[PDB]
Formats: sequence, structure tokens, C-alpha cells
Amino acid sequence: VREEDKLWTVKYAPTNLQQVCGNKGSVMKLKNWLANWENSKKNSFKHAGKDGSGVFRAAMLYGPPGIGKTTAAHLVAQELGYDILEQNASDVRSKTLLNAGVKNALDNMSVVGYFKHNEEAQNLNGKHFVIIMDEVDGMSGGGVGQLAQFCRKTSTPLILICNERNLPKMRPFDRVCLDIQFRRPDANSIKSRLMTIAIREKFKLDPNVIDRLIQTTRGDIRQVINLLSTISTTTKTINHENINEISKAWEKNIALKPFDIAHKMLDGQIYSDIGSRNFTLNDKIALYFDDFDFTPLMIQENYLSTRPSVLKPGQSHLEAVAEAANCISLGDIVEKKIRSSEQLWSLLPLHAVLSSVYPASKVAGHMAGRINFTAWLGQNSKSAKYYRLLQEIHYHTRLGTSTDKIGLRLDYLPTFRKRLLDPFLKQGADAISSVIEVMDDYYLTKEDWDSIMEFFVGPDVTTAIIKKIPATVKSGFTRKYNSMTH
Amino acid sequence: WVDKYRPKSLNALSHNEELTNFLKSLSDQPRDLPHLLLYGPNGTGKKTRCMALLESIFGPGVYRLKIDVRQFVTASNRKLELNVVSSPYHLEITPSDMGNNDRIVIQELLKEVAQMEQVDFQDGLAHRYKCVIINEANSLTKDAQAALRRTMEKYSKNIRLIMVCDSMSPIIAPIKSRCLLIRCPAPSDSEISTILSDVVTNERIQLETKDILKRIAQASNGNLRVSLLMLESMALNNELALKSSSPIIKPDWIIVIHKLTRKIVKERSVNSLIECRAVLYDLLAHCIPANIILKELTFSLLDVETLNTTNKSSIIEYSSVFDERLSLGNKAIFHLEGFIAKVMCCLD
Amino acid sequence: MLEAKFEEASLFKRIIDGFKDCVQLVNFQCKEDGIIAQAVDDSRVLLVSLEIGVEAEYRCDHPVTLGMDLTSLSKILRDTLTLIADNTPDSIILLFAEYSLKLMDIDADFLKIEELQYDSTLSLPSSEFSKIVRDLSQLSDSINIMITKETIKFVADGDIGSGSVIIKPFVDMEHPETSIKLEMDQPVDLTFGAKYLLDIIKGSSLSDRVGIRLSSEAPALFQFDGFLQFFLAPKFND
Amino acid sequence: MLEAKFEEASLFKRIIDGFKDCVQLVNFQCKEDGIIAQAVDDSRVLLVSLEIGVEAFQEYRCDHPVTLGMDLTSLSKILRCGNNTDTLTLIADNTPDSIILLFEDTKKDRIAEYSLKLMDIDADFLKIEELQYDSTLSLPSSEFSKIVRDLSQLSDSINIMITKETIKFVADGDIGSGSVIIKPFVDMEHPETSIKLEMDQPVDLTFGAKYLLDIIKGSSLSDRVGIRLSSEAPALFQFDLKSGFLQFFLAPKFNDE
Amino acid sequence: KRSKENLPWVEKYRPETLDEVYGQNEVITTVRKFVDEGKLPHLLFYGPPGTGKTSTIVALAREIYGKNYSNMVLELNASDDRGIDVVRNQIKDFASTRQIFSKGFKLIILDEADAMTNAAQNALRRVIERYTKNTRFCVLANYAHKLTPALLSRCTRFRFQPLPQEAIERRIANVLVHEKLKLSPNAEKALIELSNGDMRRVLNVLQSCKATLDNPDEDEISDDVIYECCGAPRPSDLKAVLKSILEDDWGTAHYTLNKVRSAKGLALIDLIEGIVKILEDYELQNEETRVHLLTKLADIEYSISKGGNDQIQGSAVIGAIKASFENET
Ligand SMILES: Nc1ncnc2c1ncn2[C@@H]1O[C@H](COP(=O)(O)OP(=O)(O)OP(O)(O)=S)[C@@H](O)[C@H]1O
Ligand SMILES: Nc1ncnc2c1ncn2[C@@H]1O[C@H](COP(=O)(O)OP(=O)(O)OP(O)(O)=S)[C@@H](O)[C@H]1O
Ligand SMILES: Nc1ncnc2c1ncn2[C@@H]1O[C@H](COP(=O)(O)OP(=O)(O)O)[C@@H](O)[C@H]1O
Ligand SMILES: [Mg+2]
Ligand SMILES: [Mg+2]
Repeated sequence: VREEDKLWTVKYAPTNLQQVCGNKGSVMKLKNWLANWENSKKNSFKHAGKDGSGVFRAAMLYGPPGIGKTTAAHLVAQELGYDILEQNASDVRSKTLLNAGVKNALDNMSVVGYFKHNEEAQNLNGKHFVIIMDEVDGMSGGGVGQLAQFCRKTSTPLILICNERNLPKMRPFDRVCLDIQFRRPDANSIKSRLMTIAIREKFKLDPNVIDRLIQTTRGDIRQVINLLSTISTTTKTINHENINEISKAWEKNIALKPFDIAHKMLDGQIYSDIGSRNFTLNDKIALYFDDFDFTPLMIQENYLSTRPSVLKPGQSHLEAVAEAANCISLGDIVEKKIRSSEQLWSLLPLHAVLSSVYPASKVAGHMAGRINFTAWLGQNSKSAKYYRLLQEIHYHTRLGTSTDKIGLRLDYLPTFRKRLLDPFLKQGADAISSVIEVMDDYYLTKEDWDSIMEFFVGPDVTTAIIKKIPATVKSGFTRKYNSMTH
Repeated sequence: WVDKYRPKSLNALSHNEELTNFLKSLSDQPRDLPHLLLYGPNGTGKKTRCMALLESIFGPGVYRLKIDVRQFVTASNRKLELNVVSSPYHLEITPSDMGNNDRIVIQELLKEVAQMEQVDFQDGLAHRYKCVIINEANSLTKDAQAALRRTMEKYSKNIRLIMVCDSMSPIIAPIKSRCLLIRCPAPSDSEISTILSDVVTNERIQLETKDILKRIAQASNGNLRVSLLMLESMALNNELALKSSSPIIKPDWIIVIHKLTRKIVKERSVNSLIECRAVLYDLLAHCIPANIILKELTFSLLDVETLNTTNKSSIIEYSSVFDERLSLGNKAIFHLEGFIAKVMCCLD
Repeated sequence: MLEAKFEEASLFKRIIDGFKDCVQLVNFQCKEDGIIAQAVDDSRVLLVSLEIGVEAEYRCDHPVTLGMDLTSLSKILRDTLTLIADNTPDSIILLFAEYSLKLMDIDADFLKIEELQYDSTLSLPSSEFSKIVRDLSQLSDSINIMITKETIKFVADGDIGSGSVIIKPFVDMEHPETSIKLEMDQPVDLTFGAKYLLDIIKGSSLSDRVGIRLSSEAPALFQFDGFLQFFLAPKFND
Repeated sequence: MLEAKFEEASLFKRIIDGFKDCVQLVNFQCKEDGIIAQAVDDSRVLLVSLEIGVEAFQEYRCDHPVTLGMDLTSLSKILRCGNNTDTLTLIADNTPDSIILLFEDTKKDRIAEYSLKLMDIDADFLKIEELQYDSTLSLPSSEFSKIVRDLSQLSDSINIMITKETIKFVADGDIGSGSVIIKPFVDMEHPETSIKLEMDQPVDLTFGAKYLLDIIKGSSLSDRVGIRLSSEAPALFQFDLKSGFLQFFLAPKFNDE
Repeated sequence: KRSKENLPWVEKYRPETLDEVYGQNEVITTVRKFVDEGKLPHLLFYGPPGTGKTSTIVALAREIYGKNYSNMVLELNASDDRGIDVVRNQIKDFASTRQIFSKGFKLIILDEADAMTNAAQNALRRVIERYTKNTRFCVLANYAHKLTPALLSRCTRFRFQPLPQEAIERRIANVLVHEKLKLSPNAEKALIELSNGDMRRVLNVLQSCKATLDNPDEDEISDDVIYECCGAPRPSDLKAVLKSILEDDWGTAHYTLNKVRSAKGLALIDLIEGIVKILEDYELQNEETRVHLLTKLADIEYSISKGGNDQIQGSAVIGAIKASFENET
């Protein structure tokens, strides 16, 4: 055992909930939830509380790193006399091993708690489990699906801790469990802690530089503690005389997300005469290099949804948008050449400049609305889902149509609509005899009739006309089709 | 109807008599027929003439087809499946189905059918070559094209390659050279009108005069299949009575492109460009080739009369540029939006 | 109104595991004699013909044709069996339990099975032929059969080398199964694909010996004694 | 010409199985004395050297010294497709071409004639085993295999130390260590279990575990493995056959300390 | 049957020792002094194709160890797999043990390491320096951008300059000594100018013009034979075509171009390069002329690289030259 060898972050860790600086409301809500979990379990979790918290069995912790998520989750379980079961990224987590190891500890009792203390009546929940799943983001080895399935068939407090909530892999956690958001604390919460540390270590700290220390490391208090500890070995006076070097040498190089990268590259402040030397082009290309999978899509999605501020004299908004789109097309050509054969990966920075930097710089200004999510990822999936159905229909009709999968969609389907659907509108339920004698000719079925109607666009929209015909003819057509043999 | 009234021999082709005579000439000595490549406008009647020559050189039982399924595997575990339209004398492939795995399909199936031979009874094995039909050869990938070009001369006494395609330009020079090139001109108005007259006297549709068929032929731009289909749709909507006053039924996408051109020529702003991108998304998402969208949009824009000479000239220049860019990319909307922005900047 | 009954599942399971690999759709016909199944390959290279005798209960009022996929039969047969079907057999029922299977429309033109003259007719045990095929398939992808001067020769010229196994007619009295019979009139030499024989030899478990019939211009006949005839087309030349 | 008819069939199979997955390309030199071969590993660390005299062959005829290079994968493919009850004959023509492996049964006429196309391996014939070794020892193959495959689970390096009437195998890894110390002793009732040791200087040197695990695969041939160790010299692991011998020349791993 | 005379001239005259490596004197001298003093650091040869890198390193490996170089020296060319799983096992085991034959430092030759994945180079980055007192690495490359900066820094950079005229002349003389042959001085100058530094093209076209003599023992290889063997355009008709394009009208210029390019079967890709090399010497009294003159010609060359047409591109070259030579007036 030793007291000095500690890492300055475990000797000063909060040992009680009244020491967690910042986000009082979130930790208070979580404490009330963990306290009323038993009362909500008595009502089978089917009665929402004052804040609507008793209807959720599992808790979710998300926020920027280094704020006290794990610390709060440990202290709230230690204060109520519970027992702490903690699984983390180092342990192997998969649907098999998760259903093997912790599934049995989901509805069982504690074996070590029974020997802890039972002579005095402290609390009735000193024999139960609180399973803390930490760092849910890292599931490189049933990472999110099985854990989300644990949120419904649970019988013990289930606290989950992650870093970023809106990531697509952890979407199932959306409405199956309660979630709370921990924010970056201000400079007023950690100031008392930092001054008390400075008092207990015989080294000066001006109360005026702590705000800059919190600003250079956005929301990681542990980073501030490590910064102070590393510098307090040779310099014991940290004031406004050397704060610039500290703030410049200890910056945080966080990775930017599709929303933030677009918001940054679309800001008209960098491409000005002053900002061009404070945020150089090398940094702009590194911004793309942080995520080369979504940045071009984001830029193509929201390059014309902003109000520029770098418009050259004479050049309007439409011309700038046109040049941005031309460079977008060129970057698309470069990207296709990159991801084609020969695996030309040395052409990446040219794509970074053509697809992202140039169209952004051309329409750089102040964004009017919000950063919209890219739409091409969903449109391509829809196009593929429709192409599958078109190929199926074409290979069903190949015996008689004698036309490619392209010439059928552009030409045949307009007349097939008149032949198939129109008799059901103008003639009613007595045209059921005619329509069938059509589809048996082209080997169609009910599934093909369901798909053919969905292709038409423009004035002819069938997804609304289908709801207009009576339901009795709908129920009779399927029966007539299933009854007769081909 | 489209599929019902179709010639099934060379003595029944009723348009382009010169091409029919040339096909009869090529059908005299079957054992010396080289590889063929048909090129011409879309819906000219290329597949029907191909299957008619194939019936003229083989027996009449070539029309009875059957669809089969073949499963291939790439270098990885991704298993692909293709449909083959086989007949006791030939087989038809549509290699354009696979995205970028055509090189595997060609070099596998063509080699497989070239090595071995055909046995069937209809004096147990002795037969002539086997025919492979390739639809939409213009969409073939360059490496697949090289494989197909090389699997032509090695095994020539067994496989005869009869390919068909419109807009023959994306065909490499070796394939263009090592095969015969046959052009299929679209039938004239005086012949498509006779085709329509035969259809209307056979199907017993009530028409007043011959001007309706002339208007249909003029609207179809020369396309026989689209003209027949529009005639059938007009007969269906007009309740078995064709009159001199009938609205020509343009397909839905044509009307969408026309409304798009109206929106373009009316309001030249980025706010209209957003709705233009939305319309292009809705169009591409419903299985419409981007090159056809671009061609229709540009021709309808040139159709607009309120634009002067310089506007139409710059429009056609930008269209040629973005059409060159369209065949060298994958994300087609990325080029279509740029072309729309350029035409908006041009108009004002 | 057809109904057939087999006392054990093994008789049908062996043949189904025998010919399920190459062809998936084979048309059966049932009459007063037996079950006559026919199918052609995807490339018209391997024509399969099955002949199942009724001696293995049988009742068929009129000869009728049916079609059923072998994959589902292989999955469900993973204890006597009885196959039943009624007039216009759109649904075939199987009792061990009840299993109903649907019929697929197959445009397979029934072709006649001819017993023509063959330049060579030999018979050799199945296990040895299977081993020879599995051993020559590792070298090349085309096996050459040459029957000359009362000698059989299987040749395989690959990239790493070339194998050649020659066999002479031999008869034994202690073991009547290990006998090689041969009847020759003309020296023949043909080539066949290795991936075809690699699955043809999978039917080695249904019988003890195989008959190989070679002609000048006719396809090769591989005969397994339920009777099973495979007509395999050779390679033309070069 | 070259005709080598073995007495059995599985003899050559078991002989090749010693260094099956250890070397890829070999080159057999056939002379009037017998078949010799030497082949270097892919990483040029160990060398397999095989010598089989005219004692294991039922018949042997070789007029002039011939060299025949070939890969071991195709050779093992050819040996696997032969039944273990036939008689094997290696045949080579006047000029070195595709070697002919011929399997002929003893009861029924089964002529299995396989060809193997030769590789053009540079004839850099090597001359080792004339270097005076500092320490020599011999011990049963089972004990060596057990010790080495028990020590391989603790590390990737194995230090062999021959000291005064002591042999020491030391494995030092991450999870722990292990030390097996044996002493020379000879028994009269079981002359095959005796461990013999003749030293001149104490020798301590390290080897890798993968190469030792690949070498001990040859323990299926003989039962008494000989080990010759010397400073600045490749370690010699010898398996004695009934006609010749199979020897692995392993390179010692130097120590940075 | 097999002998030294059956090999092509590209390999038959391979330098055995370092003394037969001309041109790169300033690198061969340093390498010889390295091996003489006893110290030989990690080398990195970087040069254009066909300069002498592989020959130099093979001669060095022969000089260091002996006449049997491929015995204790490892060589990983582009023919073997060089993934991360290879640099982990094979290279590390070779660099962690001693030799089998003698007592010396081991040599590892990574030929054409530009074709290695970034992970493989990053893994090699530490094993190249962990075992230094026993093994030495030699990295041969042609493109100095495929290598990561870390691996590029750990090795001593030696650039292989293209062979100057004197070195190729000495090699031509040495080849003409061993092979009975005679070569003209103007033919020598044409061959030097066509070499472009490539020592392999020299020997190739030399074997070609020797084969095209019908008696390679008495008749001398004139410039016409060399120009015919490779089909390259002679400076005479090249300058004639350039003059006719610059001075004459359109019809006669197109006629003389089609007559020159069809008299010997020349190619437009070579005519463009020849005209560019001849015309780079002119003194244009403006900057806008050379800009278009280079841009249009480069576009035409890139289009020829795809083989669109054959006469449209020739008339395009004519038009580009004429339109570029118009801002001067
Ligand atoms: N509000 C706070 N008041 C005091 N110390 C804090 C506070 N937040 C964090 N700490 C310190 O930070 C350390 C605990 O790290 P945590 O913030 O709990 O890590 P985390 O929240 O789980 O974020 P991750 O897991 O690294 S993404 C201890 O040294 C605490 O003293
Ligand atoms: N400096 C030189 N002196 C004499 N002959 C040379 C010289 N350089 C190249 N050669 C000739 O060119 C042949 C091949 O040279 P190499 O050194 O193998 O080429 P390289 O340096 O490996 O370049 P790469 O590998 O093609 S990029 C030799 O066998 C010689 O015939
Ligand atoms: N000589 C002809 N007489 C009558 N109809 C014809 C003739 N030639 C073509 N057609 C029509 O063309 C249609 C088929 O067109 P198709 O060959 O599929 O176009 P494409 O050549 O683009 O594939 C058929 O419906 C048929 O009625
Ligand atoms: Mg944590
Ligand atoms: Mg080299």
C-alpha cells in the first residue's frame, strides 16, 4: 500500500455524491431512479413516475469523456448499499458469452453480500446486483442487440455507460431503456476542487487561469488534473505569465463527427484572410482525413443549404453553387477511380480537395438551418430494393416480354397498369375474372401485383388509389387467386 | 398487342427490306456465319430479327425457350446467381445484371459452353455450333469485354457470338473489329403506319381515319415497340373507340421530365434547385437510367421556344460535358445536380 | 391415383443422395412397370435416367408424370416409406407423419432411351473406379479413357505432372465382387470433364460395380445397377 | 537411366512425412552409393539432409550421377494417391526429365504410372558434418518430444545447456518458466532408454520453439534421437534409419546480452 | 544445350563484380569503401528503371561473402509474398539467428519494396533497427513515395543517376569487343539519344540491329538500321514535317504528314515526342504560345493513350501547332 504512488486521479476521486462537480440535476435524477427502482418493480414497471422514470428498467449514461460517468455510477450504487457488478471492454462480450456469464447473474442473488453485513438492518437491497455495463461503444468482438434484449427481461438495476449516443450501431437503445445526458461542466464547479487541490499540494494556482484550463480541455476534468500534476513537478507557479504555452502545447485533438465536420468546413470564418493562416489548408485536409467515409456525402448533402460570405464581386449564389457541384462531380470521378481496380489509394488527398474542400470554400458562409443528415445512403438502399423487384418481375415475364430489365420499366408498366388496375376501378369486382387471365399469361402472382403498382411516379401514384377501392374486392381477389390452380 | 403479333421467320419481316435481304444472304451458308453485332436505335426490332435469323439457320423449334438458374462464386464467399434463357439450339445471357462481376460470368460460362458440345435428339452427337446471344452488350465492362473478345477465336468452331446493343460507342476497338457490324435502321413512317394498320385490322379497334396512326408514329419518334404500346393504351383508355381527338398518352416519366423542364425555365434559383434535386431523387430511386433522364431533360430544354440561340448552344455544350462525366462515374445524381446548376447559371 | 411403398428408407435415401448433386429437377413417370425418371443438365452435357423397379408395393391406375425437387427430399429424409398422389397430382403426399410437396411445371421433352451398339462395354467395381477418379482429379481437370487391345487406360495430364492407370480384365472366384469384365471391338479414346465424374462417383454406395459403355461418336454411358444411366458428352477435339 | 525399386510402399511415405511441412523444394541426387538430398528452409534457418543407401531398396540401378529437383507438395500429392500395399519404383530417363513414380501391386495387375515435372533448382550442393562438435548426446525420441512440446507452451525460445554430466532444457516466457534437467545413465535390461553424453566443453545456446516442434515430427522414424551441439556451429538433430539417416541442421538464436 | 550464349543480351552481359558497373561511379566508390573499411549501414537504392541497382547489390553480395551469394543472403523480391504475416515470421527469424556456413553479418535484400503494404513497412520499421549488430537491410526502389517516411529515414539514401553518355559509350565498346560487330558514330549518337538512360533498351535495339544485318560480321550498323529496328522517326523527316506544318498551308501539310507517316509506318505518339523535343529549343518571344503549345499537345497525347482515332489526332496536332504559332505574329 502507498499514498504517493497514486496517479493523482484515484487519491482525489469523489468518495461521495456531494463531490461530483457538475451536472447536479442528472445525478440527482439517476439517484431518485435507482432509489425508486424497487417501488417501480412492485408495480411491474407499468406506472410512470413524476418524471416518467419508473417505466424503464435500465439506465443509460452518455456524454463527453472525462466527466464522472463511471464515478457517478459507482458511487450511486455504493451509497444505496447495493452490490456492484462491473463488466468492461477488456472482458470478452458477445451474445454467447453474455448469455453464458452475466445472464445467470441477471436474476440471481449475491453470494459475497450475504457475508458482508447482516446483523443490523441497514437495508433490504444489500443482497442484490447492479450490473454496470461500461464502454458499450467498443463491441469489436451480440454487442448491442443482446444487451438491448437484456433491458426488457431484467430483474436487477441495469446501468449502461457509453460515450456517444447517436452512433448508428447502438440505435436499439433508443426507447427500450431510460437515458440521461451528462454535459461538459462549467468553470464554477471544478474551481473549488482545483483550489483545494492547490492548497493541499503547496503550489500556486491563480483563480483566473482555471477558466482557460477548462477551455483548452473542453470537458475532461481528468485531463485538467493530469495537466496540473505533470507540470507541478518542476513549475509550482501556474499563472497568466505562462498560461499561453500550456494552452498551446496541451490542446485536445478530438475526432470530428459528420455533423461537426460539416459545420466547421462550411463556416465562412476559416476561408477569410485572417483565418486562412490560423487554420491552414493542411488542417482542412486532415479534417477530411478524420472521416473519409461520410464527409463527401455530408458536403454534397448540405453545400447549397447555406448563405455564403466569400462571394466574389459579381458572382451570385447560383454560380458558386454551380462551381461547387462541378467540383463535386470531379471528386466523384476521382472517388470512383480510387475504389475501382488497381487499388489506387495514393489519390486520396486529391479527392479530399475536390469533393470536400473546394465546394465548401466556394459556398463558405453562415449556415441558415441545421446540419441535415445525408440522404444518398437511404436513396441507394431504396434504389437497390426496387432494382431487385424489377429484376424479379423481368425474369418472371422474360418468357413473353423479350425485353431487357430497362425497357420494361420505362414502357411496359404504364400499359400493364391500364390492363391490370383499371378494370378494378371502372368495372369493380366482376373484372376479377379478366385481370387474372392476364397475369397467368406472364406467370405473375399476388406478390408481383403488389410490387408493380409501387413503381409509378409523378401524376400516376398508385399507393393512394389502392386505398380507394373497396376492401371486399381486396379480400375476394386474393381468395379467387389462391383457390384457382395455374 | 406487343408480344402477340410478331414475325417468327425471315419471310415475315415487313420493314427494312434491304436488311431482310442481307439477313437472308447471311442465312444461305450457315456453316460460315461469323460473329454478328447489331446496332441501331432502341425498340427497332433487333431481338426479333436475331431470333428470326436464328430460326432461319436452325430448325423452327428454336422459339421454345426455358429459363434456368446458374450460381457462380467470386474470389470471396459472395455467391451470385444468373438467369439463362436456353433453347435446344442456343442460349441467351444478360450479363449486365451483375454490377462489376461480369468478368467472372463471361470467362466462366462462355468457356464452359465452348469446351464441351451439345447432345440432343429431336446420329447421336454430330451437330453444328452453339449460339450465344448477348443482350445489352454496350453495358459490358472493359475487362469482361476483353475476356469475351479473347474467347472468340480460340474456340470458333463451337461458339458464334451474336451481340446486340444500341449506341455502339462503349465497345472497345478489338470487339468492333473482330466481328461483323449490322445496322438496324428504325422503320419509316409509311411502314410503321402499315404495321399499325395490320394491328388495328387484326385486333378490331374502331378508328375513324388514318391520321391517328400517323400521329402515333410521329409521337413515337420512330420506336416501333413504344408506338404499339401507346396504341394499345389508347385503345384501352378510349374504350374500344379511337377518334381524331385523343390525347397522346405520354409515359409518367416523360410528364415528370416535362414538368421539370417547366420548373427549370420558369424559376432560375437555388430554391428551385432543391426541388429539382428532390425530383431527381424520386426519379432515380424508381429504376430510371440517368443517361436517359439527361437526354430527355436536355432535348425537352432545347424544345423550349423562349430561349435564344446562345442559350441552347451553351445548354447542349454543358449536356455533352456532363454526359461525358456521367459514363465515368457511379453516383449519377452528383453529375445531374451539377448539370442542373450549370443550366440554371446559363439561363440567367 | 398412384401409391408406392418401400419397406425401408435406405433404398430411396441412397439413390437420392446419389443423384441430387447434378440435376435438381427430374421428371418421373409411373406405370405398371416402374418409375422412369428423366432429366437433362443445364448445358446438355449429362443426361440422367433413373429406372426404379416396383419390387422394392405398387398401385398405379394409369401412367402419369410428376415432378419434385430433390433438395427438400434430402432435408426431410435426414420406418417404412409410402408415396401417394391423386389425379392431376398437384400435391404429392409422403407418409413415414405426413409431408406434402408441390409440383413444378417442367418442360422436359421425354426422349427415348435406346440400346444401340457400343464399341466397348466394361464392368468394374464401384469403389476402385471412385478411387481412380478421386486420384486422377487432383492432377488435371479432364480424364481421358482409352480402351485398346483388351486394356483400359485412364490418363490425366495436369500441370504438376501426368497420371496413367492401366487395367486388364481379371476374374476371381473367392470374391465375385472384385471382377473386371470387358467386351471390345474397336479401339476408342475419349475425354471427359473431371467435375462431372467427381459427382458421378458419388453414387458408389448404391451398388457394387459400374458398367462403362463407350462408342465412337455416341456419348459415354455410365450404368449403375435401381438402375441409373448417365449419358455424358465428351469433348469434341484438341 | 535410373531405376530404384523399394521393398515396400509406406517406407517412402513415412520418410517424406518427416519434413513434409518443414521444407518446400528438395533435390535428390542419385548415385551408385544411394539417394542423397539436402534442402534449405524457406527462411534459411534449418537444413534437412537425408541419406538412404542401397539397403532399403529392393533393386537399385544408376549408371551416372543424376540430380532431380522437385517440390514436396506435389511429391506428397503423388505419394498420397498410391495404396500402401503396392511396390514403388522411381524411374528416370537418360537426361533428367519428369520423374516416373510407378506403383505395382503384388497380386493383381495395377500399374499406376505418375509423372512429376522437375524444377530447375540451382545445384549448390553443400558439405557439412565434417566439423568437430563440442558435445554429443543421444536420448529416446519420446522423452525429447515430450520435453520440447511441454516447454513450447511457456515460451517461443528454448535454451539447451550441456554442463558436466548434466543436460538442461530451459524455457523462459511471459506466464512462467520451466527447467528440465537430466543426467546420463545406461540400463542393461533396456539399452534403448539409456541417455548417452560425451562432452569436451560446456555449451549453452538457444533455439526457437517452432523449428523444434517441426523437427520432432521426425520422431516417427526412429526411437533414439542424437543431438550434436557446438558453439558457432549448427545444431545437428539426427534420426537413424535402418539404411541411412535424416539430419536437421538448426541455427542457434544469438543473445543480445 | 544450355550455355551462356543462349541468354539474351539484357542478362548475358550482367555485371559480375562492381568493376563492371559503369556510370554510378560516385556510389560504387562509396560502397567499395564501405565494404573495405568494414562498416556497411542499411542501404536504400533509388533510381530510374534499368540503372544498375539490382546488379550492384548482387555484385556486392558476391564480393562480401563469396562466389555463392544466394546461400547466407536472403532476398525478397516482388515474386514472394511480403505481407505483415511474412515480415513477422520469416524476416524476423532470419534476422534473429546466425548463419549456417560462416561467421559474418547477414544480408537481407528487399528488392522493389515500393510494392509493400503500409502495415508491412510499419512492422519492418522496428525489426530493421532492433537487430542491427547482426543483419543489414538493403531497400531497392523506383518510386520514393510508396515508402513511409520512417522507413525512408532509417536507411542511407543512394540515388542512381541515369547513365551519362560516356558510360553507355564504354558499355557499347565493351559489347562490340566481345561480339564481332561494327557500329557507326552517328548511329552511336542516335542510339545514345534514344536510350533515355535505359541500359536495357540499348542492348535490346543493339541485338535487333545485329539480327537485321544478314551477316553480322562485316557490314556496319548504320543509323538507318537503328531507326528501322525501333521504328523511331529519323530527325530528317521529323524536321521536314515540322517545317511543312509551320510554313506551308493546310492541304499540303496534311498531305506531307500522311506521306511521311506512311513511308515507314511511323506512329503519331513518337512524332509528337520528336516534335516536342525539337521545338523545345525555339525562342518564343511570348509566354502564351508555349502554354497552349504544351497544353493541347499533352491533351492529344493523353487521348492517343486511349487509341480513339488515327487521322483526327494527326490533324489535331497540326491544328494545335498552327494555332500556338499564331500569337507570335
Ligand atoms: N465532476 C467531477 N468532480 C471531480 N472529479 C471528477 C469529476 N468528473 C471526473 N472526475 C475525475 O475523473 C476520474 C474518473 O474518470 P471518469 O470521468 O469517471 O471517466 P468516464 O466518465 O467513465 O469517461 P470515460 O470512461 O474515460 S469515456 C477521477 O479521477 C475523478 O476524480
Ligand atoms: N551501370 C550499368 N553498367 C552496365 N550494365 C548495366 C548497368 N545498369 C544496368 N545494366 C544492364 O542492365 C541489366 C539489368 O540491370 P538491373 O540492375 O538489373 O536493372 P535494375 O537496376 O534492377 O532496375 P529495375 O529493377 O528494372 S527498376 C544488367 O544485366 C546489365 O546488362
Ligand atoms: N417486321 C415487323 N413486323 C411487325 N412487328 C415488328 C416487326 N419488327 C419489330 N416488330 C415489333 O417490335 C416489337 C419487339 O421489339 P424488340 O425487338 O424487343 O426491340 P429491341 O430490338 O429494342 O429489343 C414486337 O412487339 C414487334 O411487334
Ligand atoms: Mg468509464
Ligand atoms: Mg531491380
